[PDB]
Amino acid sequence: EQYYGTGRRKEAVARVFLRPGNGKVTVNGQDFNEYFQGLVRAVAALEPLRAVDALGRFDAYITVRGGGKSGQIDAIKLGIARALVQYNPDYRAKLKPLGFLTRDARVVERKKYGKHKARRAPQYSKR
Amino acid sequence: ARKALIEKAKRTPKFKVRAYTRCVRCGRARSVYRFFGLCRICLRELAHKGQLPGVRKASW
Amino acid sequence: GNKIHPIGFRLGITRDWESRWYAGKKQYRHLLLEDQRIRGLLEKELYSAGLARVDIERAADNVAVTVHVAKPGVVIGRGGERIRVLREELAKLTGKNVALNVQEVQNPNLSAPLVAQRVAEQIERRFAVRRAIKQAVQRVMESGAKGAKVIVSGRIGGAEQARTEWAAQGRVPLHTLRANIDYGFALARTTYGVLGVKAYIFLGEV
Amino acid sequence: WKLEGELRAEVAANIKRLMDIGCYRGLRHRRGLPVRGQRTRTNARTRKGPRKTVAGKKKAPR
Amino acid sequence: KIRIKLRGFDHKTLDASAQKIVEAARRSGAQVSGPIPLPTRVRRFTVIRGPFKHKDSREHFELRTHNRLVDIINPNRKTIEQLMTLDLPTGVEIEIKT
Amino acid sequence: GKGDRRTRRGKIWRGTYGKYRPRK
Amino acid sequence: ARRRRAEVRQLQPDLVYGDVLVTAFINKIMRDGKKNLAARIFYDACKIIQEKTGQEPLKVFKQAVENVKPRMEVRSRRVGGANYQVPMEVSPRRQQSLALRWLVQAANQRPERRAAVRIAHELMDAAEGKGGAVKKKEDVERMAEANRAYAHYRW
Amino acid sequence: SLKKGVFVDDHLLEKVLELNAKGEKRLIKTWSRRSTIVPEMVGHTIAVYNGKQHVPVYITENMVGHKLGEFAPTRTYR
RNA sequence: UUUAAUUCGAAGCAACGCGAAGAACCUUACCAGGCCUUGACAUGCUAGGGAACCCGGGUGAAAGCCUGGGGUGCCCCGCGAGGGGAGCCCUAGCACAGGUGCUGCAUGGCCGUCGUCAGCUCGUGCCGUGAGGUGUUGGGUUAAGUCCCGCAACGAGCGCAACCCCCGCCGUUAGUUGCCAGCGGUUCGGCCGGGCACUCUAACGGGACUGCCCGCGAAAGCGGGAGGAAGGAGGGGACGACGUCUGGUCAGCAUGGCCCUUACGGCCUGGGCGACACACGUGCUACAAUGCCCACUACAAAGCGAUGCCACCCGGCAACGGGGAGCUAAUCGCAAAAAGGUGGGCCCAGUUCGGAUUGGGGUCUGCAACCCGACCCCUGAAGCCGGAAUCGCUAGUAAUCGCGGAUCAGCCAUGCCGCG
Ligand SMILES: [Mg+2]
Ligand SMILES: [Mg+2]
Ligand SMILES: [Mg+2]
Ligand SMILES: [Mg+2]
Ligand SMILES: [Mg+2]
Ligand SMILES: [Mg+2]
Ligand SMILES: [Mg+2]
Ligand SMILES: [Mg+2]
Ligand SMILES: [Mg+2]
Ligand SMILES: [Mg+2]
Ligand SMILES: [Mg+2]
Ligand SMILES: [Mg+2]
Repeated sequence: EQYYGTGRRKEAVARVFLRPGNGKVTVNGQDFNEYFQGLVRAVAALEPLRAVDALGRFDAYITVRGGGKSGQIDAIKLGIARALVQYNPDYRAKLKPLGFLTRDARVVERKKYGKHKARRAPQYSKR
Repeated sequence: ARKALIEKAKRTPKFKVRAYTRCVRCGRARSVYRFFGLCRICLRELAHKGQLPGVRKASW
Repeated sequence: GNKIHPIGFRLGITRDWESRWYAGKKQYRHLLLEDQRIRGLLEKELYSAGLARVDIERAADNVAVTVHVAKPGVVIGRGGERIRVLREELAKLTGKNVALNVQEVQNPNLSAPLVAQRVAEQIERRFAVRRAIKQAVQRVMESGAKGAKVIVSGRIGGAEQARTEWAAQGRVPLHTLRANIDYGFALARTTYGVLGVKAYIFLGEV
Repeated sequence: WKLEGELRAEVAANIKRLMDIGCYRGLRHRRGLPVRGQRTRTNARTRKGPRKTVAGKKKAPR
Repeated sequence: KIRIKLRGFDHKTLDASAQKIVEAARRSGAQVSGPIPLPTRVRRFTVIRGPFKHKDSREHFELRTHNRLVDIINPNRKTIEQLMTLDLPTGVEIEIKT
Repeated sequence: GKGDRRTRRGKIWRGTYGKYRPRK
Repeated sequence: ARRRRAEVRQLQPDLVYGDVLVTAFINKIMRDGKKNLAARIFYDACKIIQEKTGQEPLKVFKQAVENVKPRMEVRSRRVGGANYQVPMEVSPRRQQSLALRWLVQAANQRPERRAAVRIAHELMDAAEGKGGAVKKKEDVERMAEANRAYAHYRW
Repeated sequence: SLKKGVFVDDHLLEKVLELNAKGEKRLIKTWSRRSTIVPEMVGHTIAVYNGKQHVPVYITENMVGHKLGEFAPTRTYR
């Protein structure tokens, strides 16, 4: 019935549940394109469904928390791949050639004293 | 003006405003953290000895 | 300007607090202040006793002070009259009731604070520094240290030009965080001002 | 409400009125500088024109 | 039904108390909601290393107040008996609600 | 912009509320 | 830098046409990480290529890029007193990068007021062998050649 | 600007107001720059300290909302 | 430069949003003026009084000077007269205190800096009359004196790295204040039953090692590949060798020496550190259409708070004010995140760009906002992208967008340290 992947990216966490069906997709109880409305990049979320043909063959109940939409989009891209590799282990030999099962460790780097913001150094003068 | 200024800081006077933080070992009047009652020098000096309970070099 | 406090650098790991109580924002201020008037008083009165630490625990708002001395004889008294007044002194200056326990520092030659104090005391009494230093380090190592360092600051022998005579034996891996390097620091007050003394004793790993 | 000219009028009057027995604020206006407590050591270029570069200074020779 | 809240700076000796105040409470025959780790509040102190002049270079300290929650969900007199008498606190603060 | 108090952004910026950034 | 050749960043393909070359260009349109605006600007602009021709924007896009790539550039090299602008080849990679940047840089010199129109027309003009991007590129081969005399320092 | 009270100091207010039990001289040294000028105190020459000296300010109805300091520059030539 | 004073220090990098993580009074070290002297503070000795404490009266700007009252618990001779008495407090005398007065080449401590650069040494041997050399010159390799090979050296130490924290994958423990997948119910917001699965929280663990495969190489290593959340130091911290700089700090503290003693000490009121013809550093806001305004609608993290965060009403255009829950806070609050998205307005204009300056009328803190506070509400400067020059950054970096904190009554924070 219900397949699961946890998706995380950059302080975003995506609880992702996959069922079979017509093709519908909900994020925090909203339609996917109402939630991610106007964000050119949103579609990237489902890119792991297209990688196994199986787009419309699934319905997905997604909850998402923390971060911003684009992290959430990425987190969802990971949940969705984790979820479906869950219910068919072979969806992995063709899903790992793309990055879909990687987490993406890239995170805001820490502000450091003496710098203005991690690397950006104060302007230096001499004269 | 120092010994008598660490003293006049303890007496509490006309107008509540005139009172000020003032470090508890150093008489220092600047950079005293109200949690510890200590100057930022004082706090470092003690912190390193393990005499501020709980207090540790932070790193993240 | 460098080398951080080998104690401060350890704390969670390898080496423990000298005061372990809890207090919230409203309280810490006042208990810390006490701690300090406590340590301060014991720091001068128990000089002759060679005190290394003054650990301070605190529970049901009641205060136990362990004084880790080399010479409990001196803190105690004949049949304990001195420690009497000491328990009463603390009580005078704290509005409270304070346990004051002694604890013999088993080997004083592995107590960095003491080694340091001893060299400082030696200097205060016009002893040759280089030799005093070198000997302190022999004592430490003889007492089974894996390594030891001692450093006298400047105005050695009374000079105009301040200096810094160091001297060391064994390992003193200051960057190594599992090490357990006791560290200690006493003054020499002299006719010619202050010299500071640092001792590092390295005792073992893990 | 009033309003162009019969407003200009009012403003000037206020300021000239501020010369009175001469408040600090009333100097300042006379003097060209800013009124409202501002730093004159570095800015105030709105209340003075652009920069009158009356200069001359370096260090000690021998 | 009894909430006992444990604060501490040392997380090793907080946990050691939580476990103790549970070990003994189950031994009074009370059911206990295992010691729950509540989030840590952290207090940074960021301080100039030098006494005088050196506004860049500086050292971060933190004072991590740990928190543990413990519910004993149906409590005996025998249960109140062990707690309001049989103690082990050094640098830990417990406080009791209902 | 951020220097105009009499707007949304110059209010946010200054850290305040009024006729041009009402408290919710 | 000094140790090694440095890895060239593989851009993620485009979400519409699936072209890595489109996200490059988008990344040049992008200002202050406002990538939505950027891609939103590039796609409007692709629709302007519809309204003003029954051609696919991708085809015409790819054609502008091909006409703004330079063949050779003067690259500054130093003798030790006076300096010579020396002519030499352009890398494949550098070409692409130059092409897209000029395109954008050129597009924003333009006098129309919306960006999407600016980018569309400048794309149209460049695929028709003559925008302001193409002058830049021309200027650059007319800077080589104007200096073909010094092509014997080819570094 | 205050708005409950007019924050004038009483040592000033009294030396002033007893003085209008039939009007007298004006050797009225004060230090309270702080103090607002009050209605009808027009006529009193007040000697307001400016850090150095007391500078006699002749008072008048056009200047009531103003503190006394306002008419005694603390700093000399600009 | 000026001033009565504009206290003091920092001076290429490594002084100049630096000490200062909060200058109206306080701070405060300076100026003026008014006041105090065994002193605001300490240790102790002599003495008549007083001996705790607490209240008003004059004179003052306040300090202060002068004043007049309420009124002795305590050790103890005692059943009391009366009388010893120790704390404690004022008067005078004696020792002494006080000094942010000088010296950072008299110092300690701490810091900067070369530089996280890859170095700096030692023990014994051997070479050299010797200073010294070898080791640590060479070849390869590495982020690295990292490793390999070689070699009159064989080892070792301080450094590198590792051991420590954060971030990334997973597991075990735990299930409230946190979560809500499947139920059941429902005043919709997990609100109630249930449940801890997932998310979290936070404590302990696992996991990466060039381990495996291919190629090159004598080796160390390198190129590539596979698996894996993650490789080739996974990304960030903490961490700074022997030493350098007669570096910085006597104004945090300590300290030798020098100096002040009805004053160079101490208290106050006011002024000043905020001055402005200039010059420089670091920043902020901009010059706009990839923009600006207004409405509506989202998606964070890390912090902070019970004389404090303040929900929610109401009044007020509004700052704020009246009410007034909740919250010892994974509970309640600060909290709106902004940029984004959706509507609409602007139409290239010194403008619906930009918000300086100035006038008024308000609010709040505080004894008090004149010098000198912030905030709210009704003039609209320069500026059309900046000369010579010059800075930052190699990836979740720069760029841009907001959020929080320390100090703090308030705030001149556009700074700082953090968070996304
Ligand atoms: Mg950022
Ligand atoms: Mg600098
Ligand atoms: Mg204050
Ligand atoms: Mg700075
Ligand atoms: Mg505007
Ligand atoms: Mg000085
Ligand atoms: Mg020096
Ligand atoms: Mg100097
Ligand atoms: Mg010097
Ligand atoms: Mg200043
Ligand atoms: Mg103009
Ligand atoms: Mg224009």
